[PDB]
Amino acid sequence: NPGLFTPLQLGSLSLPNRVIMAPLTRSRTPDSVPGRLQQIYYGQRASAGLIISEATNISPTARGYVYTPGIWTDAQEAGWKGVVEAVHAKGGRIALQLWHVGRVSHELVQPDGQQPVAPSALKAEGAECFVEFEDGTAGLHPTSTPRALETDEIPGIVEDYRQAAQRAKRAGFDMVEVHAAAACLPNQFLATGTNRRTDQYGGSIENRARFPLEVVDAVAEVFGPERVGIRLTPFLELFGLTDDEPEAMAFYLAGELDRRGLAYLHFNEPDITYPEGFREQMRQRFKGGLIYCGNYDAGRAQARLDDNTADAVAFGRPFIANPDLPERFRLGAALNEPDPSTFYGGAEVGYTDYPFLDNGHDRL
Amino acid sequence: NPGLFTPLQLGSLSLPNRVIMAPLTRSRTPDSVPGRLQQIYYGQRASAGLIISEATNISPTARGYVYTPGIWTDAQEAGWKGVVEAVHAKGGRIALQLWHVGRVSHELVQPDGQQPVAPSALKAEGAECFVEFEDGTAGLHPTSTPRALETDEIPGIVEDYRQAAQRAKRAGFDMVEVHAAAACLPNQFLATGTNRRTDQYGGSIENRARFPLEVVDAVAEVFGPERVGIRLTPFLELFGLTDDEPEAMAFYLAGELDRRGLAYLHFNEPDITYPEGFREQMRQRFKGGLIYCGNYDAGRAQARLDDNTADAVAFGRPFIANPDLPERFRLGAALNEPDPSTFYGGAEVGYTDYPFLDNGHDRL
Ligand SMILES: Cc1cc2nc3c(=O)[nH]c(=O)nc-3n(C[C@H](O)[C@H](O)[C@H](O)COP(=O)(O)O)c2cc1C
Ligand SMILES: Cc1cc2nc3c(=O)[nH]c(=O)nc-3n(C[C@H](O)[C@H](O)[C@H](O)COP(=O)(O)O)c2cc1C
Repeated sequence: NPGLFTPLQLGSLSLPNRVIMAPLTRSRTPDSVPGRLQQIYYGQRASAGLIISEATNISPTARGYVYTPGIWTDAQEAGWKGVVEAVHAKGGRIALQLWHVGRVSHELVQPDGQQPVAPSALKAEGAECFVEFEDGTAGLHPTSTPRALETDEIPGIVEDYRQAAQRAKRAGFDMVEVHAAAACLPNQFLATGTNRRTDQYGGSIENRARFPLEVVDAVAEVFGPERVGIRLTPFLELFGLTDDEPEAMAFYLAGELDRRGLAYLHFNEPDITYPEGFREQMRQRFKGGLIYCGNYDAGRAQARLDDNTADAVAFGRPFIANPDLPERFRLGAALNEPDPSTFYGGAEVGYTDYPFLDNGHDRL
Repeated sequence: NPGLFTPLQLGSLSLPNRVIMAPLTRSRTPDSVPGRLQQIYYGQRASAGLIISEATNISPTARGYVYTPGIWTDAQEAGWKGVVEAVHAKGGRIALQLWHVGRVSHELVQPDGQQPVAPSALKAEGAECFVEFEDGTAGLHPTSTPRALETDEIPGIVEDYRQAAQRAKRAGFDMVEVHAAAACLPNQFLATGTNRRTDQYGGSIENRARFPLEVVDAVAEVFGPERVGIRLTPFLELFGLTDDEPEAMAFYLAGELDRRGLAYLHFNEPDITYPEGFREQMRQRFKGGLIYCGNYDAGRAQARLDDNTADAVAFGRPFIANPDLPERFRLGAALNEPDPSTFYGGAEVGYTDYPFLDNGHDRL
């Protein structure tokens, strides 16, 4: 009968509470190197049961959005190490979210103007990425038509994830999260709509899943599976992705990742809603941690614990606006209101400046 | 090559950092029930790798000091549960320190004026406990002459610790620490000076250690050994205790507790100093966590990590005066100065009112 403040063993990691900070792209790293301002932003949120970092680009070609950080250079790794240490000195745990955008990119953000890469040469209809124009301004821009990866290029990409996991382990991260949730290369392999491949990487369920499962095994060699998670979005159809088989692939990956001993599966929820029985099935097929995310508040999060369908619940926008979110839940204190207009880009304002509760005792 | 901000697996508990909050009696619980003021005090220090609580009395007769909390009633357990939840909502881990004062007590603090209990009927020469006089004032007062426990009373005491561990597990504590360090019944059994027993609880090393090892096994049945620690003070001779064999008993207990799979041994240091080779021997005899405490600062704590003689270091007085101690170490920021005159008794002043660093961004 766990509450929100009942510690959870997530793989081999002890969490103090079940109020997780969702991965949140904030685009505050113009040079893609995290710095003192990240140390502050993540430090302020160190009370989270776990922090899952903003999506971080594993390579130059991995990028669809400028001002987002990387984990492919020595200078990036040292910046992240500064952030990780600061999360640790404030008592928290942080997982790095490993990102490849796939076809949700554009030649303008790509290095040397390279074409975006994907399972199949299909443009994401109506999708925008975020671009810095030649004149130094920046903005949303349509994604271009990608090239299909050659069957022989797939290992190089798996190696990019492996090497991002190696920099993560060295920088001190508690865990890694494979992003397969949205505007990402592994979800493109997974869905029928975006994957029209005829090599062993397309066709069947087992073929569509092979590339994502290799990425997972690659990062689990570095962290151990008991320190790896994955984010999935079955039933979602964002950035022009469509899928005919979201339930069967969810069941297959759950069984596959369950054998592997993965720490957790993390679902970003539909609200094209889940079928009845879906949550109960996931709980039976996967014995590790199940994290759900999508418009939760304290009572709805409790209900999923009571249901025995989640072990923990992640929160996005409320953690943007409340650095001491878990404490606000404990007290039933009113939440600060998020300001969508500073979600992305800029610097301290709408970032490190939403305030903590005043308990009447704490002094700075 | 761990630093102070390198996570540590302490038994089956993940710690974010190696800066531990030492157990600190503060005597702020007049009715012995923790309340909102403890929620605040321990919450403010939730960034500690682990918090070890003020010594808590396992029973009415366990007490030598008034205004210190207990863990023998339903109302005490609920107060502690409030504190533990608040530590969890601020992202920390807390261990309850289980206390029996033994002969460091007095009929005035005892219930119904009962004699203090001990291994042997020997007064602690020159020792003072803290007493509430009939007129409602309170102060230091000489300890009285205890009675020797009957051989048949020892299990009742072991059961008191077991039942305090059961209330601890139910209240949500991450771990328990057996206090055997100072002004406590298990250290009195251990030392030659205080233990002149001729039953199986005195004479040999193996007899002097039997009662303390039963307390440990009793609390390990409730928590699992991988969630239990013990605090020891070899070489110390406080509150009139003397010991002829501190090194041999330390080596014996280390081997005994090592077989048992205990999470950690926690030493409160001499400065009658340690023999050369003592730290290196402990490291070889005991494979779990070794915590040392006694006038540490950041650099001396680092040196013990570099030595491979400690896994973590605890801090007392600096955690009284600095709720964000680990962050101060990270930055090399100046520490607040402790005020010894509000170490004990009173309420918020010298308790919840030493301030955090101001980073220029955090707002209340
Ligand atoms: C500002 C913004 C940025 C986000 N960035 C990411 C991202 O980096 N990676 C990801 O997997 N999801 C991202 N998401 C989705 C969130 O992780 C979260 O799932 C979403 O906000 C829904 O949960 P919420 O209702 O509690 O905010 C983002 C959402 C928002 C609002
Ligand atoms: C205010 C005060 C209260 C203490 N209370 C306890 C106690 O409850 N239990 C215990 O084992 N040690 C207690 N100690 C010893 C501390 O846990 C710590 O070992 C001691 O202060 C030395 O470390 P330091 O130099 O960093 O403060 C106390 C020390 C002080 C200063």
